Amino acid sequence: AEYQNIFSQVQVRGPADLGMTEDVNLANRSGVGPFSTLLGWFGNAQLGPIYLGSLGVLSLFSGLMWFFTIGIWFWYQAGWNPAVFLRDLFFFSLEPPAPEYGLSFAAPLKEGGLWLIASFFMFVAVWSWWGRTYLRAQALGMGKHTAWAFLSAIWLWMVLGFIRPILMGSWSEAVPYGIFSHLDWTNNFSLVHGNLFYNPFHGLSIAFLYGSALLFAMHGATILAVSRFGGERELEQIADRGTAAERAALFWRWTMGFNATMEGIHRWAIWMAVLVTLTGGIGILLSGTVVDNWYVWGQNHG
Amino acid sequence: GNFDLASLAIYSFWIFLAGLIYYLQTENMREGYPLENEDGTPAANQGPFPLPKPKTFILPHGRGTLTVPGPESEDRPIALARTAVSEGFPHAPTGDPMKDGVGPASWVARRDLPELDGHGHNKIKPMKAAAGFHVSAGKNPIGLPVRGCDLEIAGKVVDIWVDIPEQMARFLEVELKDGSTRLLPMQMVKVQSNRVHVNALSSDLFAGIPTIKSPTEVTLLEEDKICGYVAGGLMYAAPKRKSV
Amino acid sequence: ALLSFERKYRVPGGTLVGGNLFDFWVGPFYVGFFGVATFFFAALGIILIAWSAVLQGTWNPQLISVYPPALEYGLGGAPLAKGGLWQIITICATGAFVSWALREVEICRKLGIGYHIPFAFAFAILAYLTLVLFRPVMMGAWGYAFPYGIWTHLDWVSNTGYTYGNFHYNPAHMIAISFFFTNALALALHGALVLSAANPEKGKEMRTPDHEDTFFRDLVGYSIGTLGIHRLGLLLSLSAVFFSALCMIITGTIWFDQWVDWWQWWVKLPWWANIPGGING
Ligand code: BCL
Ligand code: BCL
Ligand code: BCL
Ligand SMILES: CC[C@H]1c2cc3[nH]c4c(c3C)C(=O)[C@H](C(=O)OC)c4c3nc(cc4[nH]c(cc(n2)[C@@H]1C)c(C(C)=O)c4C)[C@@H](C)[C@@H]3CCC(=O)OC/C=C(\C)CCC[C@H](C)CCC[C@H](C)CCCC(C)C
Ligand SMILES: CC[C@H]1c2cc3[nH]c4c(c3C)C(=O)[C@H](C(=O)OC)c4c3nc(cc4[nH]c(cc(n2)[C@@H]1C)c(C(C)=O)c4C)[C@@H](C)[C@@H]3CCC(=O)OC/C=C(\C)CCC[C@H](C)CCC[C@H](C)CCCC(C)C
Ligand SMILES: CCCCCCCCCCCCCCCC(=O)OC[C@H](COP(=O)(O)OCC[N+](C)(C)C)OC(=O)CCCC[C@H](Br)[C@@H](Br)CCCCCCCCCCC
Ligand SMILES: CCCCCCCCCCCC[N+](C)(C)[O-]
Ligand SMILES: CCCCCCCCCCCC[N+](C)(C)[O-]
Repeated sequence: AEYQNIFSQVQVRGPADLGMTEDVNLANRSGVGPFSTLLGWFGNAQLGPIYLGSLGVLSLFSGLMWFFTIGIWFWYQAGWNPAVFLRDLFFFSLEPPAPEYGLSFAAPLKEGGLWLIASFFMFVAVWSWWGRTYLRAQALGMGKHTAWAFLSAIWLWMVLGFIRPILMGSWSEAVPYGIFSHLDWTNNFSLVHGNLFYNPFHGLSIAFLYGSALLFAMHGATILAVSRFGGERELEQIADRGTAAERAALFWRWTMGFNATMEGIHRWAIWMAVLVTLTGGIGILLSGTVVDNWYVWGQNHG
Repeated sequence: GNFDLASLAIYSFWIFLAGLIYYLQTENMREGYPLENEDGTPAANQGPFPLPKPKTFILPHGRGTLTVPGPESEDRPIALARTAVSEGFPHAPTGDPMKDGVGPASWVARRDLPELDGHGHNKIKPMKAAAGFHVSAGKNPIGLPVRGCDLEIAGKVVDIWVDIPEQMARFLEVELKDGSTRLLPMQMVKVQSNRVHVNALSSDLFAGIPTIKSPTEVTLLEEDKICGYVAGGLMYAAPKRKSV
Repeated sequence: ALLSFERKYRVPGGTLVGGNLFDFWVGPFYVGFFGVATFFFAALGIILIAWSAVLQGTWNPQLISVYPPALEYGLGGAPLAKGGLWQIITICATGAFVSWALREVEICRKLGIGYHIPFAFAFAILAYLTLVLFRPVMMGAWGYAFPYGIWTHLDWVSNTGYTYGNFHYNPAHMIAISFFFTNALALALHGALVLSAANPEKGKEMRTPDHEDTFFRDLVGYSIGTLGIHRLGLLLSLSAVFFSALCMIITGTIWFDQWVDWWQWWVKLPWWANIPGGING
């Protein structure tokens, strides 16, 4: 049996890598955390350090408050009983205000107010985390592709929770905080909009979600297949093409008649992924604002 | 369509996706193109996508730049010759494909310098010269005899060459019968409790693994020759590969 | 035509069947025995579909649909007009996909690379085979497979789902969804990371993989590393498909009631089954 390079055979360790400095404020980095021989079979063993400036502290804190707020509601739904809390965990739901309250903040806590509070905290957690993705790139002199890519995921979430509810005229159109309750919401959303399978944007979203699995299976398999020539060292293969990059192109050329480059495969990649949520968010935004029924729309537009 | 916003959006999306695919395909032609005939001259049919405008990567540590697309050239002789009077057939090695580095023994004429890390230090070092590095988990190979696919011992492991910044094992340095050493890609060995087995090469082929000119570093060019050569043995040592 | 660097790799050898009989290219494409097998199966496949179109009375590809044999047929054969064509087209499909996987293996051998691609691909084939072969076999009729049509197969997905209530409640399906969304997350991140190093702020030098670890460590406190991430993407996406295969192979066979009701096993565990309050008491 050939070694497949899915797991490492021998792990080596050296002094904690404290990382590159460039323009990063070092006062805000922790020390390294522990090393995990367990992780080390598959990826890097080193945990930490992490950078925690003021925007990070804000984002975590806010994210925790969002989790506090849902959790307190759940515990309350459970009658403060840990048996019941564990039993019914997936059935608990923090639900937005009723249609009657429109876009107001006038709803009681047990009946909308807590949902707004939670959504408030989440909004602060995500956007400041967004800013963190930009600002950490900037400090290292790197491109902003990550922040741009994260923005496409933020898009779908913003549409679901904020933009579309606002355009529809009420918070009751937003998604409840609950495991089962949010699955029910999604099903109901499709039923009530004439079946999302007839939304061309939903179809496109599926093409990209499936395509992302196709693409990363292709790519990760390809790089591992050429790891015996240093294939995973992609930046240097970009700078100075090696036989790893040439065998990888030629596998694909010979199979399907065209191929990528070591840099270019990363552009196919970033786009295949990002278009999941770009098209997805368009599909949802248009639903109930402009198209009440995708079956109906489908019959008049192709 | 089209006095309807959803129709305008979906029509617009298709136009955008066509432009995006065009852009992505042209970005992917920064290497290898223009397409060539088998004699190395420019092919007549380049396809319907044109070459993009060049971009320039500024390389770190005074290593200069790479501008692509630019003039493609192998910068090395290719010991192969045609086996047919028309296009599309294999090209037969004219000598020993492992020595000549063709076929799955192929190597590229990368820089003859080592890959540098973030601080300008050699990325890959023998663990003996790598301050603080040690095996942390797994069977330690240093000391194990190395077996080829002819079931014969070709030598002994004398070090692991490690990637410092990624804290990973990249080669085993293997001492041959004459006292010189070679590097074997870690991806091409099987560390076993009492040996390291190398399926790709029979014992007699170890001498011919391309050597490194300085014993404490390996250049990008040298990695390519070593990795090429070892991979090439799957095909070219097949007659010496006893069934397993 | 060839890529500038291609000629050196177009050597004889690596074929699994036929020696040198099919060891050649057509333009960019390697042929091999499995190239000829793939062409044969695809071509017969497409011709049978085209003929099924004729029997349906359409040539529109948003309308052309090849349905399997009705459930009354069981696991026997059906007339060509009435399920037979579907059955032969499925055999051609399977022959094409497997032939394509084996052609990929021949290409790997010629190039001296690992076999990870065709191995990955075999998970897709298995997912396909679950839906058209294993699951229908285990449910006792080809009628349970999906029809081959652009929209008709979407109807099959919806009708099949709603047979078990909201299909969201399939727990293997929740895992599969999770791997799909996580895989798309890893794909965005990986592409963006490498491009952010390869394409730094204007005027600056390309960054290094050390910059890529630093970025991720600064950001979330961990970097999986460049070998890591390719291992991850392969695991995430193959896991997504494995759980997909799993979530359907069990539906209609070991579980066939409403998926929401499956979760009752947990709720009714005796230590909390009867404790009042909560949603379920
Ligand atoms: C996987 C679970 C369900 C299913 C659920 C869904 C849902 C839900 C959706 C699709 C959608 C699609 N599915 Mg389906 N689909 C299934 C099985 C398949 C099979 C198969 C042989 O097993 C095929 C070929 C397809 C093909 C397709 C495409 C028509 C469409 C876009 C997919 C895509 O981009 O994927 C990722 C792959 C790529 C990006 C690579 C390119 C693939 C191209 C587009 C495939 C062309 C197929 C061609 C039209 C089929 C005929 C072949 C010819 C005769 C040669 N599906 C099973 C039954 N599929 C979407 C749609 O828009 O439907 C109208 C959609 O919303
Ligand atoms: C019965 C159910 C309906 C249906 C109803 C819906 C609805 C409703 C929606 C989708 C949407 C989607 N559906 Mg559908 N869908 C159905 C049938 C299908 C089928 C199928 C095989 O049958 C498939 C494959 C899909 C697939 C898809 C996806 C392509 C798409 C979601 C993309 C994504 O990445 O979202 C996941 C990504 C996000 C949600 C982005 C989140 C980003 C934020 C910023 C993350 C914050 C995290 C927070 C801080 C907590 C983190 C804690 C951490 C531990 C730190 N659907 C049927 C027809 N579907 C979505 C869409 O775009 O539709 C057009 C959508 O809204
Ligand atoms: C009303 C509908 C139900 C529902 C009912 C179902 C049903 C029913 C099924 C799924 C399946 C899936 N659903 Mg569900 N699902 C729903 C809601 C969702 C949502 C959502 C956000 O709400 C999501 C994200 C998903 C997600 C998923 C995936 C986990 C899985 C689909 C991928 C797959 O199987 O790939 C596997 C990939 C393949 C089969 C592709 C095979 C490709 C072959 C090998 C290659 C073909 C080559 C081609 C012909 C070449 C063409 C020529 C060239 C292009 C030139 N579902 C709703 C609640 N879902 C499916 C599943 O698990 O299937 C196993 C399934 O059957
Ligand atoms: C483009 C399409 C896809 C995509 C892309 C994408 N997502 C992204 C990005 C990108 C490019 C990021 O850069 C960003 C990221 O950081 O990734 C690492 C992100 C992100 N995608 C995320 C999730 C996510 N993405 C999803 C989807 C997708 N993301 C799409 C498939 C999904 C779903 C639903 O499918 C989820 C759940 C987050 C991991 C991350 C954004 C993080 C964020 O906004 O966080 C704010 C919330 C918090 C900070 C709360 C933190 C809570 C901690 C668990 C607490 C830890 C502290 C400790 C417990 C206590 C310490 C103190 C004690 C005293 C208490
Ligand atoms: C396992 C993880 C994921 C994955 C991986 C994957 N797919 C792969 C590979 C890998 C690793 C390849 O190497 C191979 C490839 O070459 O990609 C370019 C492939 C491939 N994945 C493909 C498609 C594909 N993959 C998908 C999914 C996935 N692929 C997973 C999510 C999907 C869907 C629906 O999600 C599709 C549509 C092809 C591009 C390619 C395989 C090409 C191939 O087999 O070609 C030979 C066959 C033909 C040329 C035509 C056959 C014609 C038939 C005889 C008739 C048609 C019958 C068919 C059943 C009708 C379907 C009608 C639909 C409307 C339902
Ligand atoms: C993508 C984000 C996911 C959600 C956002 C949150 C993810 C990060 C969570 C942060 C949790 C960190 C915990 C608090 C930080 C901390 O105090 O760590 C302390 C310790 C000790 O150091 P000191 O406290 O001594 O340093 C003090 C400073 N000096 C020395 C200068 C005085 O340091 C550490 O342990 C840092 C290790 C943090 C490791 C974090 Br929890 C890693 Br393992 C989380 C990995 C999660 C992966 C992210 C999910 C991403 C999903 C998609 C792809 C990424
Ligand atoms: C998801 C669809 C992806 C298909 C991309 C189509 C690209 C075809 C490229 C053909 C060009 C090959 N050529 C002649 C430039 O070498
Ligand atoms: C395994 C997938 C399909 C298996 C199909 C088995 C039956 C063969 C199809 C032939 C049907 C036509 N006829 C007239 C011969 O019955």
